[PDB]
Amino acid sequence: RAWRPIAGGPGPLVLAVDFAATGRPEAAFADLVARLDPGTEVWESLQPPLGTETGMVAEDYVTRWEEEVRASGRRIGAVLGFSAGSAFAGELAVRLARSQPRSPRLVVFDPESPTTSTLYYQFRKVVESLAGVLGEQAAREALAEGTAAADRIGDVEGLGAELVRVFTAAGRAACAAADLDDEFADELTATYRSFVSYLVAAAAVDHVKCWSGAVAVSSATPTSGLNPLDPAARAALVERELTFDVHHADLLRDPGVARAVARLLA
Repeated sequence: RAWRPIAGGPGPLVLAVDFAATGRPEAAFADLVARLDPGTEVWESLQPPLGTETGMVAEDYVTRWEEEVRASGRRIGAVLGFSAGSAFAGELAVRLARSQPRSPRLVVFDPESPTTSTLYYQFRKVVESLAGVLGEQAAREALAEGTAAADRIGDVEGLGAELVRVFTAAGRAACAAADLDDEFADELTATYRSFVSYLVAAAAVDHVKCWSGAVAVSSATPTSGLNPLDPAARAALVERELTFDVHHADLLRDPGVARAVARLLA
């Protein structure tokens, strides 16, 4: 499928868009739905089966998600997104405002439209998290290659492509050194490739159009979501911005967030 249920119901449905990654440091929609009222059904977005995202553009991702919703016959009461997922949530919400008699609520959490900086920051955190297993020297080399890449390549799709080349090459080499089992290596490199594919596709969404009716929920992490933008730019971009003094990685597990979300969905 393209959607998985993460909370049950009888009723209008809530959609939630994010990139699934078990063991990631950031709280997930599952943490948020644990902290909501139990009636309302919530579905979380699934990525294409690994590798099959190659050759898909943003339109292909959105249509895949949209058509499963159309086929269900269900009405959508709200669309949620986290981080880059906020771009796809905004496009789905705008399409559902057109396809439904009543528009869904759109709530976006640290919304991001990925740039060359966010592709590079992410690559760094990935490589740093694997240093213990790739080994510190292999990790150094990957970081320097990705750094070179970000210094040379100015567009988002091109940088994404090369970072996936660098990472794939680093995983293949760690495998050949026997520092990684060769199924662990394949899964690692396929998953990073799926992630960058998702990010680059999310960047393609017209987020200025799609976030004009969004309520944003913002952490305190300066580099996350709307925080790098100046005040006037944040106010121009979204309909309303709630702030929370919590780390980006804790946003979806915060009880104050959950309480505010329940009121926004009431």
